Amino acid sequence: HQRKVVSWIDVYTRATCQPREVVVPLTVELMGTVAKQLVPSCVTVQRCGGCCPDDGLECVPTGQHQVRMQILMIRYPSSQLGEMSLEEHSQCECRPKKK
Amino acid sequence: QRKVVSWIDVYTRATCQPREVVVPLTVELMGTVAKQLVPSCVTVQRCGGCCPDDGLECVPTGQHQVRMQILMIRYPSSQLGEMSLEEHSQCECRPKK
Amino acid sequence: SDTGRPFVEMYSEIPEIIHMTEGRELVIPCRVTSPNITVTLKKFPLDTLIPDGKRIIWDSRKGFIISNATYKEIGLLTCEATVNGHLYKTNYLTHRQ
Amino acid sequence: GRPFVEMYSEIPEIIHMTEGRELVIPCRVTSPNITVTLKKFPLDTLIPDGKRIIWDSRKGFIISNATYKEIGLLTCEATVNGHLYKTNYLTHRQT
Repeated sequence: HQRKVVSWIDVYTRATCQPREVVVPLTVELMGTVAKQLVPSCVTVQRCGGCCPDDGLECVPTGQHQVRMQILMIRYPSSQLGEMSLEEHSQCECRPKKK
Repeated sequence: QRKVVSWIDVYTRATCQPREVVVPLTVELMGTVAKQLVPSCVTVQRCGGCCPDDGLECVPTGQHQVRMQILMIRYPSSQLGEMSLEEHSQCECRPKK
Repeated sequence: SDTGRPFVEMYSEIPEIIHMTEGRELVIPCRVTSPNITVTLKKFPLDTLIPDGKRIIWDSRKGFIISNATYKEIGLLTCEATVNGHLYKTNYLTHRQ
Repeated sequence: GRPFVEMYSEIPEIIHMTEGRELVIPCRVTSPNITVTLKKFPLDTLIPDGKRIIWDSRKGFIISNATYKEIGLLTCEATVNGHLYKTNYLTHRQT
């Protein structure tokens, strides 16, 4: 579309403040659960990444929610599923910082 | 909230695969003609996720260089430039050396 | 010829670098030739700004003149115009400091 | 209709595997003309060869001398009347 070289424009929008997938460890809370192993050892969430056009402005979330996602708790005669909830962002926004 | 993301998908979306990471572009040479690069960060495909155990690490099995046009604002009527990075196409869980 | 293009200042593969500051005037100078061309000012991402009084003013020989600009306006503003099916777009990058 | 002997579970079978040893993915089938694929997300897919990877309808997949590649989730897949059926298998080693 716009080169083998990623064009400016396509570079900016791609690297702009939006919610995006970030690997995150298991939550202190399901790290305590009585289980022989926890599968997987990490969960990918959606979080305000990218960057603002300033040192001053920071990419923050204007829309967010807790995701319930089931983790496998290998244990006992039979493994079972446990629910892990954490912070996940849907809407993001580049906003001014704090002092 | 919504619906409980099923384990299959939690696992699916948690394995060693190439995935988009925000790369802040401060690390390199930042002096040019005085000013700042725009954007001041990039998005690039990089091996991520967690492997079955601590024994295995998540490494790339295919990568390439990405030339990406970057604008450097400054003096005077400032000019547009280039940079290359390491994008990952395929990954895998390998035992740590 | 290419005559039929809505936008006076040609090109826009690289946006025009416009200096601005919060609280003061912002001019997105995407002036068209013919008065009656439908131009829609956007702002990456999905928030379009529509003319009125101060907070947005349309001018054919000038452009979108924003009184009391904010951070909401810092970055890539795109001017769009569809002429005979073809969607022309001119780009403008703002900043401070 | 379902090709795999064990009814589907959200919980995969746990297997205590070890490298260099024999690994069995015990997804035996109910009928004899079924082409069962052993898949491994992301996209790794183990193609049997008759020796190193052995398919058998009354036992499943048999892998003499398991590797690190085999640590993680292994999914037996089968298509019956278009309907894709999968049985997930989690393998792990000590430590």
